[PDB]
Amino acid sequence: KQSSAVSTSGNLNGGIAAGSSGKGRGAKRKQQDGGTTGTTKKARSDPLFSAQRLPPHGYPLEHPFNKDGYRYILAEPDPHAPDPEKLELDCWAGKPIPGDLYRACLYERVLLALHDRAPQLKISDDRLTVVGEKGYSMVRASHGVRKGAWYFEITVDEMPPDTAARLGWSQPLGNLQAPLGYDKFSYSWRSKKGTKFHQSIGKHYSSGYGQGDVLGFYINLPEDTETAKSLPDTYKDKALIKFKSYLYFEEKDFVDKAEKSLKQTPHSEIIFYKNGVNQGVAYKDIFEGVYFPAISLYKSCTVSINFGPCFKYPPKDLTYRPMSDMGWGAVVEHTLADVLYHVETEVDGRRSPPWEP
DNA sequence: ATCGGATGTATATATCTGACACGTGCCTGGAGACTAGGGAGTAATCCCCTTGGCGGTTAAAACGCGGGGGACAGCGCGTACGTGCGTTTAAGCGGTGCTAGAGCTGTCTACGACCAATTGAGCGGCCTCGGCACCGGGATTCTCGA
Repeated sequence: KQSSAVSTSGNLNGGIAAGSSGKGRGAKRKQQDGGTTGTTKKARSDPLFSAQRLPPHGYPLEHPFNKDGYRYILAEPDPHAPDPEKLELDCWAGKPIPGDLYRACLYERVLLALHDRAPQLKISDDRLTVVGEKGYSMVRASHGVRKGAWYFEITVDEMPPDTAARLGWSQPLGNLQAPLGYDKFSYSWRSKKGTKFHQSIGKHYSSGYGQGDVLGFYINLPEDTETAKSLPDTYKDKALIKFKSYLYFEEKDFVDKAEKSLKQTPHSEIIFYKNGVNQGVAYKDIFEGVYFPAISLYKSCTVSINFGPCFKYPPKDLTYRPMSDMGWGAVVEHTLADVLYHVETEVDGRRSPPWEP
């Protein structure tokens, strides 16, 4: 309400368009020894310190979850995107590409991302179950599908009568306080009777659900060709912030789409299984945009997502991919995204192979 | 009110050990058994202190009633005291060495223990009377407004 000037918080200011290329002037270059963060190349220890795990569900206490179309991710220093070699005779040959950052994820495996949960959403990493207290809420996994066919599961550990979880997929723009299907960008199942919920509309084109159901979830979206028919460029936003005691990265998320025309992604579908037994097709009409597996809680619902290598009734398809596979695929993809952005800003020129892949 | 840095503190680790849990052979206090006396326990009696009540009095308590006096809150300053860092200093380890004095045993003896015979120092009880307590009144001195 003042002017096109300094950011809304004096805690950290990013370089405005008039202060272009202003890197986040957060912590000073003068660091303390510390000792705990003095890991070297000879030691074998994961620098991403996961919090203490507790059998009772807990809350991430100092994480400002996504809002206003503003995505929030973990940050690590990464003082140099590694390009160190011998001192070449030409002192103007190589570029260090000092991004001084990375999207390192606080996860041993592809799990339910804590960055995209509601403040009323509790997790227990003993089974990575998710639970709530009042009404409905939504959580999502770490990964997100953009093409191909894949598959995961949800295991339900507690379903009292006043406890009805919902399980399915949701694109970004999905308000994580809504019950996973209240908008047109989410398609789920209600875990009282198998009922497909989308646009808050319930449809009985489905089988029946059981209290101890280990439910399999198969979903096939077309390649990014039929998804976009154009450039699927991924120019990323990256902003450095130093929240109360830790460094984090902000990126710009998508905006609420007013899409009211139906253009289904070609040959995309969703299939639901009960313990591998085909519960049937859920949604053939699938809108564009990346999707991610999501779970909605009612009052005190206990469910958990699960990947493929520890499966119970897996499909024997050679094309579908477990949660972990697409997870590390997207992780490596965002690594290359950081690489390319630091290249763009740091070294003149860019170049990519024969487009098709 | 927050964050960053400094610093101080709780933790895991490793090993060293010397207290310490453990077991012995040997000692004597504890148990076991037996005898006596007599402290203690019971009971009937007496006394007599206490606990109870009753009526009259007022000094005392209840209660009220200003109101000056200080409890208290605040406010300035400043001096004395925490602090961190200097400095130097005896404190502690430890180990040595001598023995003065605890600390033990073996007498033997004076010394109460104890009992018995004796009684007069002392104690309950009974007059008694004089400092003492009370009272009334006069004179003295503190105190609160000039």
